[PDB]
Amino acid sequence: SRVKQVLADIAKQVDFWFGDANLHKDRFLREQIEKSRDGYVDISLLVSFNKMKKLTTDGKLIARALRSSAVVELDLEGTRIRRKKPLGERPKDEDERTVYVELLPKNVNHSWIERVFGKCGNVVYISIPHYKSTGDPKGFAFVEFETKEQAAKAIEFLLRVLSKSEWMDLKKEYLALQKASMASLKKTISQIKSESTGPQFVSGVIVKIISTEPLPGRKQVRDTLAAISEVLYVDLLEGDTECHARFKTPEDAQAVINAYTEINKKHCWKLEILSGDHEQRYWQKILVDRQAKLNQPREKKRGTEKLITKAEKIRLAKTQQ
Amino acid sequence: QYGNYCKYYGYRNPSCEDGRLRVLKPEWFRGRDVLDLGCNVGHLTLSIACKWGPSRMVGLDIDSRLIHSARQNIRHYLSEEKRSCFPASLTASRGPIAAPQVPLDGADTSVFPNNVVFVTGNYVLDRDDLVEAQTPEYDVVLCLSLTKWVHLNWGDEGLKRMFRRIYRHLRPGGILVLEPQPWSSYGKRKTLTETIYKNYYRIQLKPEQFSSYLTSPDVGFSSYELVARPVYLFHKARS
RNA sequence: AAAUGAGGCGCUGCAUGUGGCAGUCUGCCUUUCUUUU
Ligand SMILES: Nc1ncnc2c1ncn2[C@@H]1O[C@H](CSCC[C@H](N)C(=O)O)[C@@H](O)[C@H]1O
Repeated sequence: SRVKQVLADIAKQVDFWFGDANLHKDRFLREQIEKSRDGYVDISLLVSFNKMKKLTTDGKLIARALRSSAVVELDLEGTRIRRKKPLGERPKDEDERTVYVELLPKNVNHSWIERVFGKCGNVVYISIPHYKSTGDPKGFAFVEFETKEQAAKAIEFLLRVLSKSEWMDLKKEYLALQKASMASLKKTISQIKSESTGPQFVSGVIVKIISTEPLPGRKQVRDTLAAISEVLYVDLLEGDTECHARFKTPEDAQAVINAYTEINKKHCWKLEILSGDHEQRYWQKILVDRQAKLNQPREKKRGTEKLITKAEKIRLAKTQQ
Repeated sequence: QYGNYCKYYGYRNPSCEDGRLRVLKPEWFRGRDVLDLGCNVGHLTLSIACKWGPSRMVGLDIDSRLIHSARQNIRHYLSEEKRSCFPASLTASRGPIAAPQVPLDGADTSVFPNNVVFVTGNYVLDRDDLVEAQTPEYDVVLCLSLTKWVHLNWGDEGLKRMFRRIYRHLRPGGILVLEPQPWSSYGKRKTLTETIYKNYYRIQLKPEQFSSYLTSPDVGFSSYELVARPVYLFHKARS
């Protein structure tokens, strides 16, 4: 019957969720065990799980599904469940028991791994990595087999398949060689290096430029207003059609508003001077943005990105001369 | 909307090849300065740089997210050197092993791949006064699959500046080779913007009229031929 | 002859509405920020 099949699925998933390996990996269900009287949790808490919502929301059928159950006991009402056997320590032989496997065909299922790997051993745990909550399998799996010889049989049975010990030593060797190459390149950069209150108030220096067209990048705008006369600031968030510039002098402002030809005829732009209390509130906005930038904590940049940046800039400058 | 794809990447060390470079003939490529446009993954670039020997070869693209990956592709052939085969997943998240080969100051060039370098920039400055300001520094210019997107994105006008700029970058005696797109499926993708469609209906030159316009003296190429999508050799004159 | 990578966390001290700079073992880590909870 399909009802019996659903009971078998519920018993299978719950006995995995009270399995030893999955409890020794997951933080959360262990905390649901530990924040309890003698290790208990409501069944409707387990109903909230994403694979459990794919099956059954009826807790009565779930309590019927754990009548034939090996490692779950229920208390009285069929609304709380125990682990039957209490949780001991985490074993260390599971590191030896594990199997790493690369090259998955982007159709990764836990059931797909059980369908290929139940034949040679009794599969206990699977780890599968998703690409940053975009729901994509990466292409490799961590399979937990039990008691060594099943896994050593399975590695002999074959989709590169290798041991976790081999994987960990391979990781150690890979990081050692990358550290050696980056040490030599840091020596190269050392050798070539050895070879070689904020802004104050001026009236009328602020030009607001409105556009009807959506504006391009601010580097082009900085080069556009800077090629005519002296820009102190180009204020533009990426995607706004209205922007500002702060200039050095009112002579700079008077020159750029008299640049009618190359500004207004090339592009439909309204280049004007803020006056009134628009200027006063804009100086307030400048001082507030200054205090916000100064109170900002520092950005993070990793070592290999900064080093690959500096290394490519020095390769560019040394190749071009 | 440039149509660029990160796929068809070459993990393979350059014996097994794409097949476009099977068509190309070896004679020009030996010890000659090469500018090459539009090569995002760099796999066709690097395979030229290994098998034949140019002195300097520079690829150029616009997308900053593609040139960073092409520099990863040059780092993979340096990370090429019980031997280990290396888990594929480990490299993906950690990045490749080796360093970028920055040369010395007392250094010897023309050794794979101390030659090649990927620079980033838009090619057309949109000003013919800036087209006139250029100087020649190359011998062999290669350009595949650029006519399509530059055509659809910059009209005829940016394409005319691109032809004039590549004639301004050739040294005399220098060779430009092209395999341009046919007119075939230009329409298939016009709605990436409205501006892309407004330039697709603004097309005032055909790909059969490409080879006429390159012989037109607004660009001014000397002699051209076709020895095999089409395969075309355009020559600036000798000296 | 048509769409995935710097993904996570820092520690410094010079500069800072100015678009960061020089270090930190490649700054460390990467199965992992992770829901088969
Ligand atoms: N104006 C321009 N300036 C610089 N590069 C441009 C450009 N217009 C287009 N390109 C580049 O030219 C490339 C052509 S797509 C061809 C890529 C190549 N066949 C490969 O396999 O990688 C585009 O990806 C785009 O990045």
